Amino acid sequence: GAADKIAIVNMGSLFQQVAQKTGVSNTLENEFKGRASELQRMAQKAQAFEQDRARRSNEERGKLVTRIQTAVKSVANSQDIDLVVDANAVAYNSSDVKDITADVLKQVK
Amino acid sequence: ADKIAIVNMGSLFQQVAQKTGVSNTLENEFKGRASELQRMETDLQAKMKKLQSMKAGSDRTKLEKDVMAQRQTFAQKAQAFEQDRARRSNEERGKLVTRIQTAVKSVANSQDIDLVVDANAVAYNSSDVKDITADVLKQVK
Amino acid sequence: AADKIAIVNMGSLFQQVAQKTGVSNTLENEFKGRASELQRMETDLQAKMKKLQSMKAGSDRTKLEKDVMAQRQTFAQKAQAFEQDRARRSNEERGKLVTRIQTAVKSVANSQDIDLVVDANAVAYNSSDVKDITADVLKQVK
Repeated sequence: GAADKIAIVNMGSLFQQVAQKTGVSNTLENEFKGRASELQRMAQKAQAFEQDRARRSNEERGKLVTRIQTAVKSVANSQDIDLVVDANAVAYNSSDVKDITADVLKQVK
Repeated sequence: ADKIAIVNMGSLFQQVAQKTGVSNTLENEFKGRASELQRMETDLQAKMKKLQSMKAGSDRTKLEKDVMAQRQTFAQKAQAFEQDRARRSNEERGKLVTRIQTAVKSVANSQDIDLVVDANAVAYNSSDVKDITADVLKQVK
Repeated sequence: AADKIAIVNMGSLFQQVAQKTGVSNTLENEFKGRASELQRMETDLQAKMKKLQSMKAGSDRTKLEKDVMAQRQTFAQKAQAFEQDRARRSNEERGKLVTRIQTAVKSVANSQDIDLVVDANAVAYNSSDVKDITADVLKQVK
């Protein structure tokens, strides 16, 4: 079968851990505070910057997600896994359905 | 090969909320501040009705000061409330999502299911993939 | 005995079947009128709340206070009813698209002996021999 061996991965948990360890949200604070700082002082320009933090946080969102997907794929191919279901979509899994979360995290680049 | 089922975890969260009394626990617990608030709101209603029929005077100018004092009493009260019910709502939610999970596991070991996927994540399931929702509600404790 | 699994990208089908159907221009259209009235109602309302802060107290001030209190309650009841009209109409057209797409998902599945179609959303990885049926499903949507 094309889907013989299945696995689950905890995307939300990898997102969180990889964010913490890269600092992205610190970085995104630093990116912006000066422009908040010099505004809580000071306004259609609080909407030109509200739509900058969106576009950027999202952008940082995506880069982390694509780095984690790469990782899922390397671990799934390296262990001959055919499908990696997202954990948040799974209410139960047997041992025949391994959780690869920690293996995946270890490969994130 | 892996045997697979689905569970509707939205159509089940409300069924187990009723079944377990939690839905009504939360009800009983909040009805006091919810009566405090209704009372407070029609008191207002009727004061503002009064203000639509009062002449330029200082009686009216005053009922205006008191009704703009009541309007902030009913707003520190209405989101001390909305926040405390969303936050007990979360706890009651989190606590019984695990009742449900526990029931899902028992049902999956009963029926030899290796993977139970959430319904909202599936677009189609054949008759080889069982919807175990009703079986799960039966097992919830 | 192994169940045959495929994946379908619902968010893509939805946003493609939504375009082709014009539901979104149809909802903007259905509501831009009332949106505009409510906007104009708001800024004319602002103009009054401005001139009230401006006046010396007496006959005209209370007349203005009573005009505003009454417009505020008409506005609030109208914004409310526009929200529940938007929410519900969006809700319905959402459903209509869902149903039409699911019927397509069902026929392609039956036609290819598929047992479980997972939404791509929920899949972090799949081998290339587990089929993405988004395109076949799109072609069959009526």
